[PDB]
Amino acid sequence: GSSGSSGQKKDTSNHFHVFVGDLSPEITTEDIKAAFAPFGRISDARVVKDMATGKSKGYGFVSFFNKWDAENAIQQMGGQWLGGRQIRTNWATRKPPAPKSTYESNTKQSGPSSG
Repeated sequence: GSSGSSGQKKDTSNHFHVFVGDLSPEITTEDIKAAFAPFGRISDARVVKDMATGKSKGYGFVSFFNKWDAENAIQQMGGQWLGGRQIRTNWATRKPPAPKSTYESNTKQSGPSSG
């Protein structure tokens, strides 16, 4: 914090982030914004990349000023074709599943027999 305050500063406090996947390797941070562009003014938009090489991971993030703007997209944008391939839109922030596993296999057989 330098001497003095720049002004109206905010860090996506009351913003809604959106999840985007199935994005072609040729898609750039811009491309994404262009998709949700007409779906509401986008603030935070970027394309996840590998911190090891720096290559397009595949999924990206898109935050909107309002909740509707995003939601609307998550539905419409979801299942659409961006750039040159489909895309998976959903809520970036979700709750983890509960610990529970089960499995069953009804064999109902003694053994194979032929001639």
